[PDB]
Amino acid sequence: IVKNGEKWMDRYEIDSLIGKGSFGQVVKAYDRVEQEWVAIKIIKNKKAFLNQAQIEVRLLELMNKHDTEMKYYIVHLKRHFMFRNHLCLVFEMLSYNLYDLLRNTNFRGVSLNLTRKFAQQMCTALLFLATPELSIIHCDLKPENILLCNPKRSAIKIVDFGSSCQLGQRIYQYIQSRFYRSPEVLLGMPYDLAIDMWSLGCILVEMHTGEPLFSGANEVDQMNKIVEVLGIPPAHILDQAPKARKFFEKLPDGTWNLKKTKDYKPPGTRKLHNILGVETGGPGGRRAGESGHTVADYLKFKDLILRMLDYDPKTRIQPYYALQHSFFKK
Ligand SMILES: c1cc(-c2ccc3occc3c2)cc(N2CCNCC2)n1
Ligand SMILES: [Cl-]
Ligand SMILES: [Cl-]
Repeated sequence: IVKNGEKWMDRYEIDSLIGKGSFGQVVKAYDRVEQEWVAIKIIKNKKAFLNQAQIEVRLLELMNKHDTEMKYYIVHLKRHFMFRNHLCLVFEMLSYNLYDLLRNTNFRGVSLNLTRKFAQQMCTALLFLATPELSIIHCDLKPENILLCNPKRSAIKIVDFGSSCQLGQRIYQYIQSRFYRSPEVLLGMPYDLAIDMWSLGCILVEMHTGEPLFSGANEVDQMNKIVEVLGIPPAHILDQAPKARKFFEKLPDGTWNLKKTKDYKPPGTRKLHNILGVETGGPGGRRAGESGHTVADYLKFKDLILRMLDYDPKTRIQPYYALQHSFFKK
């Protein structure tokens, strides 16, 4: 749509394409007023993309009018305007995403110490979105949506509030990227902020092993891969779940098992203990003898992840309590 050297509103000089999406495109631009580079998210001129981006602008503006040390893990929206019938969101410039970070390790993962630093910023971000007056569900947490502030540094910010909604402003049943999709969403149940904590648990394991924890090819495969690690979801959850029978079957004695198709490891036998290599020098034993990667370090990480991957969104660890976990104690 947009040429390099193009000048908008005697303010912005467009340089280059940063990214393309369902929603439109993101470009690098020079702001002559502030005298800084910015990222401009240009929404497509179609009602559907416009209406959803208006919700994104509303939630970012809501976050901005809250001044607390907790808010500075979210990309800053500087302002927005309409141009040639496109909603345009101006953000601060950030660096490359955590998926690019994994790609750069040849998908062998970053250290437990860098994983910790990412976890602690992300838990702080989730604590900020849980502030009662905000109550924002991100709904699309994944490595691609977490950007470094600076290519030299390990500071991060969350981007893409394109799917985000406040608690009790739910639009879509089908949300989150499949690998990072919570059991409650797979099961068609009303969702709350706990779905972001599920995504986070998936993301932290992937950041350390280099590979997605649950890489389903579709929803049925997704649930099967979760069940391989965590077992059959509790009956009290399956009993209240509209889509339980997409994946499971109830029995005379009030018990649930998998529906099987044509030929997974038996439920709960692919142990997070072995995926992390807690007692076998980390993922593929590639951390054998490295400092900050002792069995004790690994066990604390395992405990925190299993609390983030509670099937029950009610008892799943919440951001404040995740920040108090031993994994973050020096
Ligand atoms: C909002 C803002 C940004 C964003 C902000 C600042 C940035 O500095 C460099 C790249 C970049 C992207 C990216 C997106 N994205 C939405 C579409 N999925 C991909 C990410 N949304
Ligand atoms: Cl990925
Ligand atoms: Cl989504």
